[PDB]
Amino acid sequence: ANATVKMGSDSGALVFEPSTVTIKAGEEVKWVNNKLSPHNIVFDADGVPADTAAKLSHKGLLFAAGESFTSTFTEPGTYTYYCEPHRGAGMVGKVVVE
Amino acid sequence: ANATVKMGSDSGALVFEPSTVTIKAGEEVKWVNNKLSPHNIVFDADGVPADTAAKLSHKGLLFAAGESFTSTFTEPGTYTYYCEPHRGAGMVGKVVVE
Ligand SMILES: [Cu+2]
Ligand SMILES: [Cu+2]
Repeated sequence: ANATVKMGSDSGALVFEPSTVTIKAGEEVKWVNNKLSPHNIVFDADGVPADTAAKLSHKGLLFAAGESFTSTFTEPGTYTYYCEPHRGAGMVGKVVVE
Repeated sequence: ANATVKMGSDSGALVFEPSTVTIKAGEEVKWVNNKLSPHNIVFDADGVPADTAAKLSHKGLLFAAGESFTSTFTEPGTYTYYCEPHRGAGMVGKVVVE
């Protein structure tokens, strides 16, 4: 089903919650800015086509709570991503499209 | 309701079809690359906050048919936009959020 991922947990941690989501090809994932802004979504290119990873990324930073970004995943695969400003804190995620 | 806008008409014209869509605040619009690529979505900032217009834009160019971009409009207003490479051809659109 379509998935919603919180950027910054309710418990106040620099994480994507849930960190791993599984969807069906053709579905979308919406990231909603929650706590400890700012955040962004950058997909790494290992295991998936470099250009697809780029098209799925949203490099602009989100500041206000409730702001969101949506990406539609039409091709099956394992897409790992991260929040640039919080990479050191380990704010990483994964989307499995089947 | 959620709206889908074709970038490049079935009749083979450099236009957004439908050029004007009306949605309810909170809903989203999905632009799907159809014909005469490439295309992108850039919202102009007159009548709406400059930063909101930027957050709604998708500057990257789409080439393959079926590729898409999604933007969620949570704030009411009239958002006019255009396709950068086809501005001269008059490829412009409008989203009315109520
Ligand atoms: Cu972050
Ligand atoms: Cu165009």
